[PDB]
Amino acid sequence: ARPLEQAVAAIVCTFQEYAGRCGDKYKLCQAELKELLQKELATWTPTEFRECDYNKFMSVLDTNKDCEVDFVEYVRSLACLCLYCHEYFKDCP
Amino acid sequence: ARPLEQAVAAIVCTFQEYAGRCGDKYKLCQAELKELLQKELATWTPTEFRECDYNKFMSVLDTNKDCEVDFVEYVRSLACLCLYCHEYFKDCP
Repeated sequence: ARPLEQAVAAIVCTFQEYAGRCGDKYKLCQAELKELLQKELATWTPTEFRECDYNKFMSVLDTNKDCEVDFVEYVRSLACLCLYCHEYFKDCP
Repeated sequence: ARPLEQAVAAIVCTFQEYAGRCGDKYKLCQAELKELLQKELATWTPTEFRECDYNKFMSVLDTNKDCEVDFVEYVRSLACLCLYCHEYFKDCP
């Protein structure tokens, strides 16, 4: 019915797929977040200008693989990827 | 298409729909954010022990109707709604 309801339900579903693997079901570690972004958003690539920002963002996740990531931070990461890879934000400050 | 890519692209779609109405295409005011949430996620309701949190969240948007939020802030609001209305987080601290 409503597109946004299914979309948000889907981002929770993906979080559950990775966070539910083992341990604390409400958390991911940075390694898992990196894996999730690489596998679940595999076709998303940086726009002509946010290439640097993107490369860094993804690289940074590797510096502390065990670091905890909660749901809000996971969703924020998705948002950042939109700013880096979605054409709508190409001109966004 | 990958489920998460479709989901995130839809989240951007909705934002663009509301933010593109008039003014700064990269911003919404909290009044419009509340409008978006009540219309796009109309069937989403707080879980058993998050009614108070949810009520405060919704009341805060009214108190700050004219404040603006960018895309990241908008996505953050969606994350918060998951914490309040999605069963997966029912017992999340």
